[PDB]
Amino acid sequence: RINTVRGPITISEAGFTLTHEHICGSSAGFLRAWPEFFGSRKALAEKAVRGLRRARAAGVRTIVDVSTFDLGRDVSLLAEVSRAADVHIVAATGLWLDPPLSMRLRSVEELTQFFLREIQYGIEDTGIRAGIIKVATTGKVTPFQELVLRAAARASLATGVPVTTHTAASQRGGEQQAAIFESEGLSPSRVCIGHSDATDDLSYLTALAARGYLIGLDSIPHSSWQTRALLIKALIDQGYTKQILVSNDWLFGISSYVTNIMDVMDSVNPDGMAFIPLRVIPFLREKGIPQETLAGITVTNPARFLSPTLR
Amino acid sequence: GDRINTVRGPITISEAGFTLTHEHICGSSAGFLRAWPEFFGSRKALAEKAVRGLRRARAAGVRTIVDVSTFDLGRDVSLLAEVSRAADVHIVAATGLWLDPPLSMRLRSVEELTQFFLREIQYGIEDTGIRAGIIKVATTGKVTPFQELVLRAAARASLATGVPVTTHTAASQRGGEQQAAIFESEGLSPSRVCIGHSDATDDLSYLTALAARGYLIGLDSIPHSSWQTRALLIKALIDQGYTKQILVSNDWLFGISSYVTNIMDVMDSVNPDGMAFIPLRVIPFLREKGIPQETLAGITVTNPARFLSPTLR
Ligand SMILES: C[As](C)(=O)[O-]
Ligand SMILES: C[As](C)(=O)[O-]
Ligand SMILES: [Zn+2]
Ligand SMILES: [Zn+2]
Ligand SMILES: [Zn+2]
Ligand SMILES: [Zn+2]
Repeated sequence: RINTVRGPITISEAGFTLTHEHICGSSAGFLRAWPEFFGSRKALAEKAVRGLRRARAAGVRTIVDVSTFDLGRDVSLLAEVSRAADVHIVAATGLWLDPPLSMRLRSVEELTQFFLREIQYGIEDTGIRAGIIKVATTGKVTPFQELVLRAAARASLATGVPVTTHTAASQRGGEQQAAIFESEGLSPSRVCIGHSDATDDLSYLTALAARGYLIGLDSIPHSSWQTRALLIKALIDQGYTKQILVSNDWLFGISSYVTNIMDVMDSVNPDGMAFIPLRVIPFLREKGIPQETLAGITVTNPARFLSPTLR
Repeated sequence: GDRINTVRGPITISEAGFTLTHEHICGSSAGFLRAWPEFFGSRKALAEKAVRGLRRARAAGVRTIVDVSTFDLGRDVSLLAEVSRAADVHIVAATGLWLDPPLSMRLRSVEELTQFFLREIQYGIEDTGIRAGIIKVATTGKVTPFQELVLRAAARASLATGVPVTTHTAASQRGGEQQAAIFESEGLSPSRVCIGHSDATDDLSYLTALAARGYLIGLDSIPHSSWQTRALLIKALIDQGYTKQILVSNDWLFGISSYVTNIMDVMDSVNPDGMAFIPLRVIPFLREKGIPQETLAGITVTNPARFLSPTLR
């Protein structure tokens, strides 16, 4: 079973799953302290419901919201929009790139307890449990980020829940993440190295895939997008279809960036979270990729990844 | 004009009584108490500790505390309301920003920040209806560009609503002089501003010069030191004729996550009196050095009341 914001589901219920998405990119406490920044909480929720309904009509059945504490995750909002759009949402623990002081000063042992409580007990007082652990690094990995990665590995080893990462692919950041995870005894099959579509260095991706890591080609419309999409085909052609995860990395509201960035983004990708099913899938089909392989990438791979496993 | 917002609603300035103008229920980070209450043992344990502590402060004469925890210090106004009601002590809540703004704050303009502070003063904090009665700002050494936006936004909010501004400084950096310059460039009256953490210095020339301009001087961290040296600064400002410019506090807290683990237990074994330190240890010390009872009531009652009353607009 996979934990979602509406409770547990069987792996067969997950269906076509976008593995790296956000309802809202924000900061801890921000949505509740200043909802007017998004027009209103209601306006944000309604936009997300329409957006999720549009993705559902394009075949999407589940999204993984990889918003951590410090991205302002509001699981109550996730549960509301999930119920109204009839789209499953898996919530995340972990930490991204904006930890406040109360996180930054914690030891690896303390961070492990925090990630564990969000997986095993629930997020805040909601009873909603995280189904994935999201971490992020820059450069060669800062000392704090190393603590985060180790705590994520320890939480994953105790629960079977997978780890997914933010990298700078241009700096081949997955290599240092992989080294830390393997030092902790974490199986690569529990790890998605994310934002991997932001490089043209195929040798970097193939080597990670050959070690058993999942490759998150998760930011396709942030681009040319066809060039990014072709990395999918390249990994298929090398026989690493089982290692591929695809997503949009879209959002319905953003406060952790310049004002009005959401409008720019929406104008550049009007499909929003429907961009993968509406544009990328047809493109890959037009390039000769068969249905069975596209369904394995978008249904089978996410199911294997999210299903809690210690084998 | 004569009413101030507290976490239990509007009150008249007569009810504030003995007021500690820089305190905290909990020193934390946005969202942190709600996401990780076990860090404090539990939310209930933290509330109970605050209630026990505030009740000793009430016994010793405290009627009002100003919790200057901002959004980014993890202010939880619902917690403040719960402990204020159970301890039966007035708590004034703060808006503003301290030293740990998240990206969603750090990327905002002065106009946006002004709107945020105005929302917390004029409409309420989150969905609680509880309005802030003071604006808390913080700078480090030289004001950074973002801190200057925060100070201007604070000045603009203060001028639109009349609520005062209270600052965090490094007094060993004379931080108040650069904060004052910004505030005055915005047309903000020094009588609306408390330059806080001013007891951490020995530079009486710095303190007296700010007082002479009409600023409130926040001698707000007495028990953090010897404390006697810090307390004697109150007397020094009295002796120079600036009784009406002094504000005294403990800058205490009942839980702390914005520091290394176990700092709370060390602070508590150092100052067992908590927020009762001012009324219990410092007030008799000053009277012992010969300061009239009436001067001390002016400092602990009249000075905060004039400070907190929304003034001008
Ligand atoms: C741009 As992101 C790290 O919020 O997916
Ligand atoms: C508790 As503080 C560091 O604003 O004095
Ligand atoms: Zn990312
Ligand atoms: Zn993302
Ligand atoms: Zn301070
Ligand atoms: Zn303080």
